[PDB]
Amino acid sequence: DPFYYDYETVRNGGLIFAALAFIVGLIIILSKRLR
Amino acid sequence: ERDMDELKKEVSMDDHKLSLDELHRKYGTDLSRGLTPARAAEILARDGPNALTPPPTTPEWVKFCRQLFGGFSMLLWIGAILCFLAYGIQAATEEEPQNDNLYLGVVLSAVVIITGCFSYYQEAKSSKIMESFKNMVPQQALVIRNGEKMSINAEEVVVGDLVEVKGGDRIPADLRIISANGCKVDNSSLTGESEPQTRSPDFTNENPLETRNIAFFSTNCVEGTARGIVVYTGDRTVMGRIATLASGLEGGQTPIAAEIEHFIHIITGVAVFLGVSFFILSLILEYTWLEAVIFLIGIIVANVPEGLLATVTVCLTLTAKRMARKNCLVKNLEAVETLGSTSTICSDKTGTLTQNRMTVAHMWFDNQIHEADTTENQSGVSFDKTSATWLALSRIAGLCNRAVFQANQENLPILKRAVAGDASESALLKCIELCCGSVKEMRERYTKIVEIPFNSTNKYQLSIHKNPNTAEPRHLLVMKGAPERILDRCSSILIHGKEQPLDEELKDAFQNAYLELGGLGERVLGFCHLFLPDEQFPEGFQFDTDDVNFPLDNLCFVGLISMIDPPRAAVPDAVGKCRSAGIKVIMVTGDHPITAKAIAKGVGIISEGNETVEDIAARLNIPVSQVNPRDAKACVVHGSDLKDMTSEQLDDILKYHTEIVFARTSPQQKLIIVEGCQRQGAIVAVTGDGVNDSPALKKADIGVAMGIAGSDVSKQAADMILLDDNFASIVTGVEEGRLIFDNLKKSIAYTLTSNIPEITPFLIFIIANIPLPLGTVTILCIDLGTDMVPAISLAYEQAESDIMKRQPRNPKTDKLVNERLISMAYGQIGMIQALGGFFTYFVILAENGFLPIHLLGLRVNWDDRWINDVEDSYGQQWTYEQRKIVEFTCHTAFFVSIVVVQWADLVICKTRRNSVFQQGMKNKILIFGLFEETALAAFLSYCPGMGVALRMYPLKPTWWFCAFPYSLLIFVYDEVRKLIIRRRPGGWVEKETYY
Amino acid sequence: KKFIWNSEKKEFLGRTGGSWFKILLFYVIFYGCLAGIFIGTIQVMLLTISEFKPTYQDRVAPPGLTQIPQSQKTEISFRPNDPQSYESYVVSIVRFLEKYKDLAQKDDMIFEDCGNVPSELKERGEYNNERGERKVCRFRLEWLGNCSGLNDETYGYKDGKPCVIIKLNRVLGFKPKPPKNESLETYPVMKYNPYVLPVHCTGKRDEDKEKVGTMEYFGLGGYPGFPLQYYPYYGKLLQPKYLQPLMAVQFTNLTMDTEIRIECKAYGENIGYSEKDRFQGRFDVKIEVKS
Ligand SMILES: *[C@@H]1O[C@H](CO)[C@@H](O[C@@H]2O[C@H](CO)[C@@H](O[C@@H]3O[C@H](CO[C@H]4O[C@H](CO[C@H]5O[C@H](CO)[C@@H](O)[C@H](O)[C@@H]5O)[C@@H](O)[C@H](O)[C@@H]4O)[C@@H](O)[C@H](O[C@H]4O[C@H](CO)[C@@H](O)[C@H](O)[C@@H]4O)[C@@H]3O)[C@H](O)[C@H]2NC(C)=O)[C@H](O)[C@H]1NC(C)=O
Ligand SMILES: *[C@@H]1O[C@H](CO)[C@@H](O[C@@H]2O[C@H](CO)[C@@H](O[C@@H]3O[C@H](CO[C@H]4O[C@H](CO)[C@@H](O)[C@H](O)[C@@H]4O)[C@@H](O)[C@H](O[C@H]4O[C@H](CO)[C@@H](O)[C@H](O)[C@@H]4O)[C@@H]3O)[C@H](O)[C@H]2NC(C)=O)[C@H](O)[C@H]1NC(C)=O
Ligand SMILES: CCCCCCCC/C=C\CCCCCCCC(=O)OC[C@H](COP(=O)(O)OCC[N+](C)(C)C)OC(=O)CCCCCCC/C=C\CCCCCCCC
Ligand SMILES: CCCCCCCCCCCCCCCCCC(=O)OC[C@H](COP(=O)([O-])OCC[N+](C)(C)C)OC(=O)CCCCCCCCCCCCCCCCC
Ligand SMILES: CCCCCCCCCCCCCCCCCC(=O)OC[C@H](COP(=O)([O-])OCC[N+](C)(C)C)OC(=O)CCCCCCCCCCCCCCCCC
Ligand SMILES: CCCCCCCCCCCCCCCCCC(=O)OC[C@H](COP(=O)([O-])OCC[N+](C)(C)C)OC(=O)CCCCCCCCCCCCCCCCC
Ligand SMILES: CC(C)CCC[C@@H](C)[C@H]1CC[C@H]2[C@@H]3CC=C4C[C@@H](O)CC[C@]4(C)[C@H]3CC[C@]12C
Ligand SMILES: CC(C)CCC[C@@H](C)[C@H]1CC[C@H]2[C@@H]3CC=C4C[C@@H](O)CC[C@]4(C)[C@H]3CC[C@]12C
Ligand SMILES: CC(C)CCC[C@@H](C)[C@H]1CC[C@H]2[C@@H]3CC=C4C[C@@H](O)CC[C@]4(C)[C@H]3CC[C@]12C
Ligand SMILES: [Mn+2]
Ligand SMILES: [Mn+2]
Ligand SMILES: [Mn+2]
Repeated sequence: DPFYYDYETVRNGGLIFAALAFIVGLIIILSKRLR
Repeated sequence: ERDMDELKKEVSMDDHKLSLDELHRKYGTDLSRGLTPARAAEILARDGPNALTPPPTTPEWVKFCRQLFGGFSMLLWIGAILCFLAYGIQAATEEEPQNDNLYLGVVLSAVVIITGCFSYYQEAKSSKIMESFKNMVPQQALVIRNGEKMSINAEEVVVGDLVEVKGGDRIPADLRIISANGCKVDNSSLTGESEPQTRSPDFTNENPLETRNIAFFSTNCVEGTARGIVVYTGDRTVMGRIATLASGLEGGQTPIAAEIEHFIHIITGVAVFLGVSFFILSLILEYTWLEAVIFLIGIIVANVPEGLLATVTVCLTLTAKRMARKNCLVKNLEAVETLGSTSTICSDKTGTLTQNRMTVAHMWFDNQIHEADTTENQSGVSFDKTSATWLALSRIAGLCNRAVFQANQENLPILKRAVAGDASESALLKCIELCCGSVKEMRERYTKIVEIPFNSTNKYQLSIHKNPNTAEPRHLLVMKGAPERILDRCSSILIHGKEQPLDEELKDAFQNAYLELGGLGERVLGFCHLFLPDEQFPEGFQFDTDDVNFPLDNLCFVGLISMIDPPRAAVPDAVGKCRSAGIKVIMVTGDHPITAKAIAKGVGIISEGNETVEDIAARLNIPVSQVNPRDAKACVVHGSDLKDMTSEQLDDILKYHTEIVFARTSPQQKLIIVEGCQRQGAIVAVTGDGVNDSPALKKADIGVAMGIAGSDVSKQAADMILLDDNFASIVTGVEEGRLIFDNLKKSIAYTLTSNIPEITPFLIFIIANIPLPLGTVTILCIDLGTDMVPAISLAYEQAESDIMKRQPRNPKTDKLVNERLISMAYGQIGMIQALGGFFTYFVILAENGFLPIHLLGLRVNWDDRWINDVEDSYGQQWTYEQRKIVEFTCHTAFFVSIVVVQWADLVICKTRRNSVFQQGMKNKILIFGLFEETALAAFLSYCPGMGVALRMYPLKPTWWFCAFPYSLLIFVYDEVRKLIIRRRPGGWVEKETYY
Repeated sequence: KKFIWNSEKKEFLGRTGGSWFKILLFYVIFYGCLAGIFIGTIQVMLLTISEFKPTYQDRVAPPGLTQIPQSQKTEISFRPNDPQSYESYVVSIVRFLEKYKDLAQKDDMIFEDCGNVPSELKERGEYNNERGERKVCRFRLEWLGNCSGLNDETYGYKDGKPCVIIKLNRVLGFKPKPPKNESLETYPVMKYNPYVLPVHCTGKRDEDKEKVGTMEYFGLGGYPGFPLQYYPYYGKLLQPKYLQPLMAVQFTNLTMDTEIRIECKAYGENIGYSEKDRFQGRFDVKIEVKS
């Protein structure tokens, strides 16, 4: 079926990235030793 | 306001008639020791804190609701209401309808809730931090409890407490005078007249206001000292009933916020005009009545920077906190912006530039210079302690002294103990106690009959003592003061024990020694005494102090004593930065011109090369009157000359001089200097610590009062309080004042940049008739949802390296929002961001089947919900929702492109003068915003269900990188622009783009 | 008037003439370089996609079923007695049907005759220009029973017997596959031709199924659908005069002056449906012959 683009792959990649960036931002804003 | 002389004269009932025994038995207080701490706490918990009832505080559920239903949120609320109403209208019509209008309304409501919550969070942070200053340095009251005198919080004062106030002290509460010695209070705030009225324990008048044994609340002790007993506290005070209901503050206008309000009203007017014009345009374009309000809301949102006021509040409170942490307490929020515009700083020499820690180092007696005060190694002095003249010098230096040592000090040395008196008197005490003996015995033998304190009228001290010897005429007069003035009041000098007439040679030698010690940066004091003849003044003679009868002139000069007072540590660096920032610093002291000149030259006030008229005359051996007045860049104006000068001469000296130093200037003359400085069109900052400085502190643009040695009058009469009295703190505050302007402008340049890329899609959609590239839901998620944190991150940026290398700013011409700022946000960066978003839009549409050229004019059939046969560039047929999904994917891509270009815009906005590589990414909140907005966009694009909720669909990977070149282009362009501005100051680039 | 213009330094609206020209020239080189870089990026982007095949096609899949004439809200209501109440529908039907007359398909190089009955798909090969243009399977309007624009120009609208021609969304590189006889147990009864993609019109509610009347399906070879021999489509670059297969439906013996919503649905393996897009695979038409 050359009419179906695997959207679950991109969706999971984007969600994983969003979670990673959110955890990093949370660590930066709530930094323990990043002064 | 008929609240004075009418609502005060009748509400009055006191106990001034009660005697010491009646007062003691009524209030129950130890007149000689004060109440016990236990009783003090008992009364504090019984009557309540010594304060006025505060105004009602709005609860937490009031501000939140008032923000939720605010002004801007009202448009979104009405939009959501219209959407819900349209969904109900569609539910009554055709069965099985869609939930598009319902989802749109729910989205608008969720957006309103999030916006209100974030705004309330920031407003709560601002109000909570602002309140932190009211409890930074509370006002203290010196009370006497359990015999000991201690300083406690003003609100901890209870009725009956034994309170003691002195010159410059604020009256804690209504008191009943018990003991007083020449106390003068100012009832200007009470009766109106500023004439100081004396206060005495004796009952003088039955009226409480006219009596002399009562001190009222809010008044201040101008001169003297007294002890009273609290008769009324808190709201019960006489002045309290008036100050709680008739002394409320008015509507003080803050220009830093007013300018933003004006710019906000103009941008709001233009935004609403474009919104209504587009509303009618869309209505004419055969569009739904609800879609017209949707386009209107989107345009207003993307064109009105609704967080500007919040950004201003955040920047102001943050810098206020910064100044507070750096020994600069701003009493009001307006002074925080006046500091950045400071151009003339009239500081004092003793107390601010120096540490006021004097130490006796050199002396002059027997026509010789003597160093002394050995390093407490019992080495004594460099001369013999048996010198006859030295005895007559130490005698008048210890007897005329008024300072004494406190208790619990006989276990540690004299060079590290505590004293009670003048710094000069403390140095003299530590000197005569380290090389002569004990002053407790010398002052006891020579019993003092009458003493004249230091007065501006006399300009000298005085003390008459009976001598217990046998070959003296039972009377010894001792006095110290200005060495020059003490010299003119004497006819003889003591040389190795023999008194000889003071000839011209001795006076010339004295002048040489004075110039020698004064050029060393030391304050010199003159001393003299006289053995009044016994024939004229017998043993029973009574010297009158009020009616001077004893001889005041023709005394016997004994010697000079000089002490060292080193300047503060960062003072040389502070004046260097001030000279490097175009801020004129003026020294205002009451010391001798030689000492003031030497200290000014040493601390950096008078840098190398600059000479005064006197220096030029001495260098070319010509009379000072022959020298050209304009040939001296610096000058040392004497007090006598300032008194006999006119406004013209004042403007002349203050205009054609770069380094001015006013010596022997009384503290009252500071007002004239401040007026003359303001007359030259300069924002003046003046330092004050005494009570006489108040006119100068109130008249000046920025009154800085000493927080340690400064009295309550100066603190309440000033605009800023120096927590450490260090001059370097003023420069630090000026720098932070410039920092608020810098960060506010950088933040504005960023919040306004997002306007062009967010509003251009509609303009092209209407002029080029291409499918809508950016939707309203996307615009809301951008402005109100992602750039909420980045817009504030620009406030936490640090200062550039050129913050202290630029000229001061004048508020009359330099404003925040200027033409160069708009030319940057709307003309250069905005255009690049819009092109980047459009590029990604064309990429998506071309990759899905619609070539960029073919898209022109297709919007008519694109929005048509029944033409489900749209032919693409390849000839394929698309339905309505099929192509609408692509348009929405384009909206999401445009949003991602917006975030991408926002990264570069935020980075380049961190600095406006230096390169991003010099400033660095030390801003943690900025990086946090950089990560959070990208993560939020990624979530809004990849979260499941968003395709049917927010109409945002997943974005393919090969698209997230479409706007990268535009981001890099913005970055390189801003860096090269800043590079050209750095390499060519005052150039066209600077005069055209430097906002 | 001072801000409007001042004669001291020749300042107009706020700035002098020299600065006016300086900013005009700077803004011209700037906006020019920006639009030039924009066009450059646009061309670099165009050099990525192909000219005879789009880089992404999942957005147009499955194809959507459409009807002719295009009517607002898919409502076809007219007065059979009125000679003008149906003029719009016939006008839009003819505007599209004229492209299928025997006169348009004259040239033999571009128009080739394909099987008069459902046959196998005519795969032209590869999506390139190696063979230049491609032939187009001719389609005579006569394949439509009574509504062809040859014998009856009213198409039935004059006697209250509408003919709503059905059409399949053209998609490049799509190979339709009709349902197999093995799974034939849910869709209604219709001719089973493995070489034709069928379509069946039904009512929408219990009232519609009763008041519709008698469906008369017209298509190539008498089969209710589209012959598989007319696919795949190679786009406007390879087959510019490509004619898509057609099929019409006649609604005879219908209730007069009553709104009836009918739904024609296409079946097949690669033909799906959607809850939000009511035109993907199936479509609904509302008719009312108010005589
Ligand atoms: C949609 O297309 C179809 C294509 O097939 C058309 O179908 C026609 O429908 C009409 C109407 O029902 C039918 O007429 C019936 O004919 C019956 C007997 O006809 C016989 O002779 C026909 C041949 O002679 C005719 O046809 C040729 C062309 O084919 C003409 O040139 C010629 O001059 C003649 O006119 C045979 O073809 C047919 O098979 C028979 O052998 C009649 O019994 C019938 O009358 C009954 O019904 C009437 C209506 O209620 C009623 O009033 C009467 O009292 C009686 O009860 C009716 O007339 C055709 O048979 C049928 N086929 C053809 C080929 O015409 C259809 O017309 C078209 N729709 C429209 C709207 O035009
Ligand atoms: C396909 O379409 C046709 C045409 O609409 C339908 O047949 C009927 O056709 C006639 C036209 O001549 C329509 O008009 C008239 O309707 C009147 C209403 O009465 C109705 O209700 C009574 C109940 O008491 C029924 O018994 C009666 O049959 C009607 O349905 C009638 O009074 C008229 O009478 C004429 O017809 C009858 C029966 O045909 C004759 O016996 C009489 O002598 C007289 O000539 C006439 O019927 C009528 O409305 C149409 N009926 C409808 C629309 O239901 C076909 O029914 C339709 N096909 C299908 C499957 O429904
Ligand atoms: C003070 C606090 C601040 C917070 C700020 C952050 C705000 C975050 C906003 C929303 C959070 C979302 C939470 C999780 C939502 C997913 C729920 C879920 O599990 O749903 C899963 C299903 C997926 O189905 P499927 O994959 O089979 O798709 C097939 C459908 N087909 C075939 C038609 C394509 O989805 C469905 O069915 C139903 C889809 C429901 C989606 C709900 C998303 C939100 C909807 C309305 C709220 C709007 C908030 C907007 C805030 C924006 C702020 C900028
Ligand atoms: C049918 C087409 C309709 C097109 C409508 C286009 C509208 C464009 C406007 C978008 C938003 C603009 C917001 C401006 C907000 C300004 C706020 C402010 O206080 O600015 C003060 C600033 C001034 O700052 P100031 O007042 O603080 O400082 C003044 C300094 N002195 C005194 C020296 C001057 O305003 C400006 O600098 C001027 C901005 C002018 C902007 C003009 C935009 C014109 C738009 C032309 C579009 C043409 C389209 C042609 C299409 C053809 C198609 C075939
Ligand atoms: C799975 C995805 C994860 C994504 C994580 C994304 C995080 C995004 C947050 C920021 C990134 C985007 C902005 C970067 C801004 C860098 C600004 C800067 O110059 O900082 C200098 C500064 C300079 O300051 P300094 O402190 O290092 O130097 C100071 C020097 N003195 C002391 C003399 C003043 O340093 C940094 O910011 C350190 C980090 C730099 C990170 C750079 C990343 C990009 C690198 C090259 C550009 C892209 C090239 C792409 C080539 C592609 C080829 C195919
Ligand atoms: C073949 C080469 C390919 C290169 C590909 C790109 C590689 C990455 C490009 C840059 C990354 C490294 C940057 C180092 C920057 C300087 C760091 C520094 O601290 O210098 C301090 C100096 C400042 O020194 P200073 O003396 O002022 O500060 C130090 C003060 N003390 C000593 C007290 C600590 O930096 C500068 O003056 C910066 C000038 C920058 C001018 C830039 C002009 C062009 C605009 C952007 C340039 C390109 C950006 C990247 C574009 C990438 C595109 C893909
Ligand atoms: C160093 C700086 C300038 C670059 C910024 C980081 C870039 C490379 C990051 C930011 C967000 C990232 C994207 C986040 C989510 C996805 C979805 C995933 O399924 C494929 C990768 C993709 C598309 C990522 C590619 C890398 C990306 C675009
Ligand atoms: C792409 C096309 C249609 C839009 C072109 C917009 C032009 C006509 C508009 C857009 C923004 C405008 C600029 C906005 C701000 C200023 C600053 C002012 O001190 C001089 C005029 C100047 C420089 C304007 C000149 C006209 C200008 C450049
Ligand atoms: C040294 C500098 C100037 C190189 C600049 C390279 C430019 C021309 C490159 C860098 C990134 C590129 C883009 C990266 C990703 C995509 C998505 C793809 O599906 C179509 C092409 C497109 C839109 C590219 C077009 C060309 C592009 C913008
Ligand atoms: Mn003072
Ligand atoms: Mn003031
Ligand atoms: Mn924005």
